[PDB]
Amino acid sequence: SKYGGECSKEHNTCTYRKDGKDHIVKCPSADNKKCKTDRHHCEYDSYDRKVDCQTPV
Ligand SMILES: [Cl-]
Ligand SMILES: [Cl-]
Ligand SMILES: [Cl-]
Repeated sequence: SKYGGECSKEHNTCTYRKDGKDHIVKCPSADNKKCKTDRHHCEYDSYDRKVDCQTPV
């Protein structure tokens, strides 16, 4: 369902692993989902069709 990776603060992207490959998707521009901290964990949720670059911990 959920595919994990790390985000780029400079580019506001999430690079996630799926099917043995890395995929780079823009993070949201929303304040509490964008990449605020370089290399923060991020997730692509394939069920909900959404990205978050401020995943909880
Ligand atoms: Cl790859
Ligand atoms: Cl915007
Ligand atoms: Cl806020």
